[PDB]
Amino acid sequence: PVAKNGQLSIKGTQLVNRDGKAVQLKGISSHGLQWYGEYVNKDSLKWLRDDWGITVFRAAMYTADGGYIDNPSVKNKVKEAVEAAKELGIYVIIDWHILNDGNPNQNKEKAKEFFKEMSSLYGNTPNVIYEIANEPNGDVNWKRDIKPYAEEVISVIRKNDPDNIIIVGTGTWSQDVNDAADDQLKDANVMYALHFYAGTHGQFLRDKANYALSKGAPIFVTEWGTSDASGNGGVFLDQSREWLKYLDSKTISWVNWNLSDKQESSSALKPGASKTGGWRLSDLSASGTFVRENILG
Repeated sequence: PVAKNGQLSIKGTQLVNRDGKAVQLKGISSHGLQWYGEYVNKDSLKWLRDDWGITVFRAAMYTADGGYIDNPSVKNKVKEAVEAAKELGIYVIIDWHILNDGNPNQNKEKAKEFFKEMSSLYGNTPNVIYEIANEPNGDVNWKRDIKPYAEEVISVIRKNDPDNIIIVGTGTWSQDVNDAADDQLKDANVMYALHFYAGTHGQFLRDKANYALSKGAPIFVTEWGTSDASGNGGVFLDQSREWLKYLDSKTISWVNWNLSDKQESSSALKPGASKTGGWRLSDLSASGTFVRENILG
């Protein structure tokens, strides 16, 4: 809804629009663009905007696993997704989707080059949200590994884009927002990622988030699923409601994982569902049906 909200900014912990009103963005993430980028096009995004009401779309560009590092032509899919979002007036998250490569320092030079290119192209576009490191994991912690990565990537972005929102992943697959909160970045327009799976993470993770907010650290849910953390194991609707009620209570934006026909509980679509949208309810999974309901409201 950027044609409505325009330039985003941060008031305290609260994401606000260009009028200065609080906004809660809701949407869905691609699966890895090198495998399911076939579902990410102007058509499908327009159908998501119109039929699901998404106000944000996430372009999950894996670095490892046949992603950008081995095949950088996938960056054309991210550009495709950003141009679709500009046409359609929705926010787009450019997600440098580290995972197997758990320390963001591992692909740091390529990250900085990639974000220099994206910020250069899209830096004066209000649609764009940068996610610089999906899920730091392994022996990887905030003060030692992630913050100093973040500073370097943020300096390069800010040369081209002084004001769009940058979201920074946190330790333990973006759970340890408490540690970021203890040693925050100075950037005015920075938020910290939190990720949960309704089948796995309960109150300890909410506690961490409330603690981070209490320190003034903004939180954005760039990825959450209705399944357990493997992305499979069925759909946990009661826990997913509990979690969404918690995010509503703090007005926290969220993006569900994932838009694809991957045969696991967390995929939104059944196999055979159109790459260009127009899905009926009977074309959506249990998870997709629930998610679309909650994006609509």
